[PDB]
Amino acid sequence: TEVVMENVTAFWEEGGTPVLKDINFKIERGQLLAVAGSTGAGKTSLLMMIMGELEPSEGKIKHSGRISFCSQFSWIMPGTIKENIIFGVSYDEYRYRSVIKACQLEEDISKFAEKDNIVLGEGGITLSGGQRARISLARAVYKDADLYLLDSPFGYLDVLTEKEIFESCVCKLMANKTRILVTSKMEHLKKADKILILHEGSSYFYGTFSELQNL
Ligand SMILES: Nc1ccn([C@@H]2O[C@H](COP(=O)(O)OP(=O)(O)OP(=O)(O)O)[C@@H](O)[C@H]2O)c(=O)n1
Ligand SMILES: [Mg+2]
Repeated sequence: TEVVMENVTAFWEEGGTPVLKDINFKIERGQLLAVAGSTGAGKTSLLMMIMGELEPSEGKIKHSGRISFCSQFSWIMPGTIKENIIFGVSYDEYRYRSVIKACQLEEDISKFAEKDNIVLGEGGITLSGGQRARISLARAVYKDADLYLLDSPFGYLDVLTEKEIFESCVCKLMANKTRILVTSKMEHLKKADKILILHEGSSYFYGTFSELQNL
């Protein structure tokens, strides 16, 4: 067992309404959990509990090891595209290349005269929303970790590009890794080992896509 929540209830504000209520799930090592639900349902808050920024008022939580987190809000720091993706981690050519390929960034990078040394975040290039999202995803995936927390990482991408990168990056490149993906897309829920649908803090559904189909 790699990540467990058992009867978890939590509050952002003392005496407030709970942001998560009686949440239950289990992820085995190397599995994929999809976390879905409407705005404000508590999906990012769930990831924050795993990262220790939100403590449970009821229930138990299990997780161990290093975390790599991809925010739903893409970001860039001043530096090259290579520096933004490696972001202080040791460099390896093969690992870097495999990530940028899985994230479709090789096409973008190949069009620049400076290639991977193009400078971002310093007033030169203005990246599109989808470029910034794929760079942010690549940064999180390049980091070596035991658990990957990918919070709606496909912002600004069209549905086919999102499908392709879900398959090449989250399913293929990351096949051996424990992953929690916040996402609402049907194919992602179908390919996940488990699905957790949140609604106003509560567990709307927890199980497999197959079990939901059977209902
Ligand atoms: N520091 C915080 C973070 C969140 N919240 C509240 O906790 C609820 C859930 O927030 P969040 O987990 O961020 O919702 P998401 O499910 O991630 O919504 P979205 O899809 O829009 O990202 C919201 O009512 C939000 O106002 C809060 O009070 N204080
Ligand atoms: Mg969120």
